[PDB]
Amino acid sequence: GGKAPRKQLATKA
Amino acid sequence: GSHMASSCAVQVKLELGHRAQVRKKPTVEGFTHDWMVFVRGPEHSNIQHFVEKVVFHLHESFPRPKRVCKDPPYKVEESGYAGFILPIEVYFKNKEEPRKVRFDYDLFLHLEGHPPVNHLRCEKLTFNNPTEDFRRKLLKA
Repeated sequence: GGKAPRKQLATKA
Repeated sequence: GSHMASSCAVQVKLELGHRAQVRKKPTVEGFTHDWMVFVRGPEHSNIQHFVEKVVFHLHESFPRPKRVCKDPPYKVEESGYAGFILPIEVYFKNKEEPRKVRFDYDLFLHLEGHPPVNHLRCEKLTFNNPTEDFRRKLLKA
């Protein structure tokens, strides 16, 4: 989308 | 059979919210944002009557990812740079049905120098055939 950066807990899971 | 059986159920409510501010000068760890997450009661009612302790599972990048709050307002005030799904578990003090809840809440933030973030959420807890003492706690909150 369009917001602040994101560090997901599980990469593509 | 929703309300079809002669069962007395009590319904409570918890609030998951957070405000996210940026800093014009990032902190010592070079984190740009400071967010305060919280779990509250229905209409700002103190929930410590049925709520024992609460926990916010932050990202492992955060010093002590596990924030349990036994003290006054259930809130975490931390600094970071990027948002993530933050699973919140609220503990209750009782010996009946599972005294822990799991609310998946998205901790989102704005770009450094853009409108801050203020998101509130209200979740209902429904307990079928609880003990009167527990109702008394759910009502007193």
